Amino acid sequence: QKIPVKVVTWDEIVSLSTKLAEKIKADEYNVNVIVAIARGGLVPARLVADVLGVFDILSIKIEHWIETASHTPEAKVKYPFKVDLSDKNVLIIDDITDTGDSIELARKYVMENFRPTEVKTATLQYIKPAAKIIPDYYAEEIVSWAWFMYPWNYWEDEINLVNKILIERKTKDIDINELKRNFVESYGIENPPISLDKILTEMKRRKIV
Amino acid sequence: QKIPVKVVTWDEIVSLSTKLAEKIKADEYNVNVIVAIARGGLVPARLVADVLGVFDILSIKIEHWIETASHTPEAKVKYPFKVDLSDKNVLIIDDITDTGDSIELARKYVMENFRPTEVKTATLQYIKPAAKIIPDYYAEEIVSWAWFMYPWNYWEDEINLVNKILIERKTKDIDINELKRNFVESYGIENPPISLDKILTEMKRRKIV
Ligand SMILES: Nc1ncnc2c1ncn2[C@@H]1O[C@H](COP(=O)(O)O)[C@@H](O)[C@H]1O
Ligand SMILES: Nc1ncnc2c1ncn2[C@@H]1O[C@H](COP(=O)(O)O)[C@@H](O)[C@H]1O
Repeated sequence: QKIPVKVVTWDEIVSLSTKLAEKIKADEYNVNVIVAIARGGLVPARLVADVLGVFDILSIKIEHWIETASHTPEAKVKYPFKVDLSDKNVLIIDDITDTGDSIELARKYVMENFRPTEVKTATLQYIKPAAKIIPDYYAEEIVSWAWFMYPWNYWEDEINLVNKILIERKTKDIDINELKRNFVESYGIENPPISLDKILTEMKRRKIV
Repeated sequence: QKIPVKVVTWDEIVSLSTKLAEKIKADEYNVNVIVAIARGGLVPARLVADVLGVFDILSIKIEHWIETASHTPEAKVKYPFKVDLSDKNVLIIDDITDTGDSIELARKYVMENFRPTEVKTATLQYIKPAAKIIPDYYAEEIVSWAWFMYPWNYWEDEINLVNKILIERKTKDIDINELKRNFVESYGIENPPISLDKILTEMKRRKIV
């Protein structure tokens, strides 16, 4: 019931993305086109592009589905489309490789539908114990699984982290102090980036509570 | 020869994106799909999506061309594609509306090729004196033109700001000191986010110097 959670700051993001870009520079892979995996790869993609000097960024939206009986995970491109990337070197970027299902799909999808000269993959982080596929480049290796709460994800993650606590209440009333307490107890965050009261207001607006 | 330049921080970006999202909430425009304009709108798009709770983000790459004799500006979609967005409300996002050429193209392109039920435009900033087109939503109105140096653009902008000084030199100069001095004199930046020596090394790697 405890989930190890790490709050990632903008500075750490900048540091990771820059470190990622440096590895690509040092490998002298000449990138013409970045394909960001939406939504997680949008920010890292922009930052890496700034460091490497890439002007062409495209994105594909990859969904993550779980079959509720079998619990089978499946990644899936939504709003799929084709463009002609022949004669381009492509770099695919995402935030973090966990199982590697997303980058595996992205690579396969790009090879088949964009037809680049060459394709490489890159993520800010990479979880060694969990990854079936390892990205060509990564800034930081993670040897112990944890949920990484990125600065572009603060609202969404907190909304979910709060909901995982609320769905075990046993009282259709919501006590905020109890909530804050459980947040510290379950996740180890005493000062969430977004105050839990704002989260609750937004959860109501979204009809989650 | 002096260019007014404002260095925008991550916190200001967060503040702007959140303020932008709040306007959209208050207007009760129910967004199904965000179309980010690459590259400038990628980050703001992600952040606004986090605040509003939007899961579907697509992007289109808009280029900005100038004809060198006539000086005619033209915005252009690169790697154009079509997807079916019928029955969706779309929000198009970019960093800043200057002339409004980009959002005008984006809106026209999205209406014609994605065919959404409805399309609105949004930028973090909006320059009143320059904009032919005004976005449906903006976080901050600017009444006096300035170059906004965004945190996802620090390398690129500094590379250009340095180049604009170097292309008036004297004789293949070096000296990180005169450069730094001119930077302060021309732009008013005493501490660039990226150190100028860092920029120079990267300029050589890119064969700009
Ligand atoms: N440990 C984690 N922390 C934060 N985000 C994650 C984590 N694992 C997976 N994700 C998200 O899930 C997506 C898919 O990762 P994967 O399991 O490699 O397909 C990534 O793009 C991340 O946005
Ligand atoms: N004053 C400015 N500061 C920073 N970026 C700008 C500025 N004006 C234009 N841009 C960039 O140029 C693009 C086109 O703006 P527009 O002139 O409205 O077509 C925007 O997406 C910005 O990324």
